[PDB]
Amino acid sequence: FRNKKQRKQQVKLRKPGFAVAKYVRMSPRKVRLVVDVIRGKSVQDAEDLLRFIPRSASEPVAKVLNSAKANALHNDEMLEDRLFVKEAYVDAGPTLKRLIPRARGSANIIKKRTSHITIIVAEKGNK
Amino acid sequence: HDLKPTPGSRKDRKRVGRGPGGTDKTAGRGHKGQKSRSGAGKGAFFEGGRSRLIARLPKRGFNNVGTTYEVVKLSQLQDLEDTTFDRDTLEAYRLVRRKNR
Amino acid sequence: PRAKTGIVRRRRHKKVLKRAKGFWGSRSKQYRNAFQTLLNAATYEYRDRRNKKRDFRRLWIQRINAGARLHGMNYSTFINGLKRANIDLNRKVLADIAAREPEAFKALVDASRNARQ
Amino acid sequence: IQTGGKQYRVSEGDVIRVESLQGEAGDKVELKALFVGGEQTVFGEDAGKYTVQAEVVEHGRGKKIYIRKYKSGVQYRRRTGHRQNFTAIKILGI
Amino acid sequence: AQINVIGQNGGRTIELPLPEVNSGVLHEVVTWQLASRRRGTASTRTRAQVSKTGRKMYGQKGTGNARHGDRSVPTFVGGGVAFGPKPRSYDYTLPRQVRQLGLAMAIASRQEGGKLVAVDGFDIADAKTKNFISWAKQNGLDGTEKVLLVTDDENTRRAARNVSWVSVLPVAGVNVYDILRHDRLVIDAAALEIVEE
RNA sequence: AAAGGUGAAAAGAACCCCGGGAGGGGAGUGAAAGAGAACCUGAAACCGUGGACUUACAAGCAGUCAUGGCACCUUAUGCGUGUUAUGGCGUGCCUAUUGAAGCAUGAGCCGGCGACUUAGACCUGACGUGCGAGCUUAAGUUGAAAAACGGAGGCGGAGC
RNA sequence: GUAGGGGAGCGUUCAGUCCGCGGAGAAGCCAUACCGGAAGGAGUGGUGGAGCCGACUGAAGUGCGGAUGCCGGCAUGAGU
Ligand SMILES: [Mg+2]
Ligand SMILES: [Mg+2]
Ligand SMILES: [Mg+2]
Repeated sequence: FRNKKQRKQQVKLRKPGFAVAKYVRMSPRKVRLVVDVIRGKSVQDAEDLLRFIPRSASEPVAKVLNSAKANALHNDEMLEDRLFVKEAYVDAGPTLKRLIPRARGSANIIKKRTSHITIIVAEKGNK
Repeated sequence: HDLKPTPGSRKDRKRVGRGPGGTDKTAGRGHKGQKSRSGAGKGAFFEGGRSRLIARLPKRGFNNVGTTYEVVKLSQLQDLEDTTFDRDTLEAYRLVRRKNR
Repeated sequence: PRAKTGIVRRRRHKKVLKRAKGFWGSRSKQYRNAFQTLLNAATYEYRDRRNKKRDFRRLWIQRINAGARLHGMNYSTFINGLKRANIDLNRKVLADIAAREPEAFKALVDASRNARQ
Repeated sequence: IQTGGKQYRVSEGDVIRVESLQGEAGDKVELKALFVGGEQTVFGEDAGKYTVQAEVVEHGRGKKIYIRKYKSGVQYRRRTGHRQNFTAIKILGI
Repeated sequence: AQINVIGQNGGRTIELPLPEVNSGVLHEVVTWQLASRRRGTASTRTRAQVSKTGRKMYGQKGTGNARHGDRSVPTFVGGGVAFGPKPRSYDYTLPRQVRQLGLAMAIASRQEGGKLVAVDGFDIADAKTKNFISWAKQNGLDGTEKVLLVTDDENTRRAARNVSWVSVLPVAGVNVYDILRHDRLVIDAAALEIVEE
């Protein structure tokens, strides 16, 4: 224990099987669709389903998924063939407001959103 | 060192009745001051006017302001005060500093 | 001197906001609405006490005679009877006696007929 | 009931309106109205015979309840705290 | 009737305000004093006018929701400060007899408690202050109480650059505040202290 | 127009992993990265992930009172906290009105800004203080980490 | 009990004074089944990383849901 301040130093705080693509120029709502088929499974499948799934959000999710893997494995010395998407999700980063002209003088703002795709891989096992 | 906010420059209270809190219009959840229409954010419906008896009432008299004398009552002299001397001075200190008139 | 509202308002708000719990949608997440819900809330709260009193005596009277009539009486009668016997004077717990202790309840039943005709 | 119990039972600690006799042990006696000391069903007056003896356990301040009133359009909103005092009394009587 | 401490010891002299010191009046006092020290400084473009902004906006009607004048008014961020503060004075002349009854009633205060006089302080010697502290000791001034020293004598005062203790004060140009401000009064100079009118 | 804030000090991240990059994970510096440069705190609306209790004969201002079920019990196992089922009861808020759930006005939601004040030796009254049949100063003067001086003048004092 | 009048108080900043508090940790934030007749207050824990409670008195740009209010952020319509 000690007290907060000593803890901060006795510990460093880490993130097992975790990666995160911050600021992917896509709509969270759009990416979620893909991140959703991949939630909770054989990180192999995830690799596989992405290769085929038609949505263009797939690349980024791909990249984050193979980065979270290249961590669980390296910085975490994990056993890859027991790895599975423990958790994944999409949060919205800033928003690229941009102005668009409209009929008869009026104007409009197109919201070009963006997303933080983060995915957490973890060794499975039954027991 | 026990505990004691001390008495003195801080223990110097007001007086009670000395000075009451102001008035911010909002007494209970339900303030929306002044009538309830026909009056606000302005100032002219005054309190005088010249038709409300003022006018209509007859007069021209005539103002003068001649001379105004300094009434020096009798008891001022008699009763007490041992002829402290009227003259045209002492009376002052005696009390009747009117000057001018 | 200037004098913001800072922290003074957030709090006033959290107070209400936190009163609303299982308040459905907006009503439990938006100040204005949540608050407003609590005015009608006043109406019910207050008037419901002066009122569950009304509701409860009803539950009591309902049972008191589904036992009363379980022998051949009925609240109306039954009650005036125990009445006929100043002796008897429960009325409060009477139902319960009629719900849990049948042995007893009968007693009071017949007791009234025996002070009735 | 409307103050000071009655009925049968076995002696439990129940809460009622304040009893005035403070302290504790304050041996309290309640007339009686009905009861079965031995399954003996006993009605009014014929029960007055028997009685109950309970001791004042403690004095309490109920659970704070807020009394709020409200009428619409006419403004009118009323907030006021409240909580009723009592007396704990361990039953034990005849 | 306070016994002098340096170079003599008369005392007795001086009628003191009845009944026994009255905050109310000492309050009526102190307050007034501060009001006077209260300077007038109101940084505020109260004026919807004193702020920078045009004067005609959009369209009274038909623009779809609005109805505005300039963009410089109580209700507009960056507008002007309605009923805001402007410079002023909050200085009034408290009747003289009270300013009198004032410290008078404040001296009492100090007499009834921890009063203290002194006729000259050959006990000083130069500025030093070191020795000024010295005297204090055997003078009862441990260093645990706020001391106010009224007295002319240029060179004497010159000894008081020490905190919490004392606070200097010229030609009996005393003041109900200070006195009531610090603990013990070192009335000193029997100057303003004995003989008036 | 809007626009502030790494750290005490750059010691501002060598080297390795996934990526074209962006980004991130380790390592290392640092008291701290539960300070990393889209760097003090970081509320609310608003989006989302996981968990708990629920929901696919139901008519609902959205709650409230009552009871049962389930879960949990750091101001808290003896009272409760959360959630929920069924029952009763129940016509948003404000404004403007003779009369509003009102098919009458206003308002998407939150945060912050946002409205009875200031001045005049002005008038009038309540309360309080000082003097009191008397009561006061204004301008200025000289001192000021202080306030005294200053009666020009004003108000009581006779009315018609 | 509506307009209105009268009474007692809660809170916010700033100022004077008293008692203090703080890097083994302030303010602010966040959670809570306690306290007070209300406005409101406290305890405990988490966050935070430097200033800060309580008390008496004084001054206030002092308390908000409404104004097709103002500025900013984010929603709905809709992945249309
Ligand atoms: Mg400005
Ligand atoms: Mg209309
Ligand atoms: Mg609004």
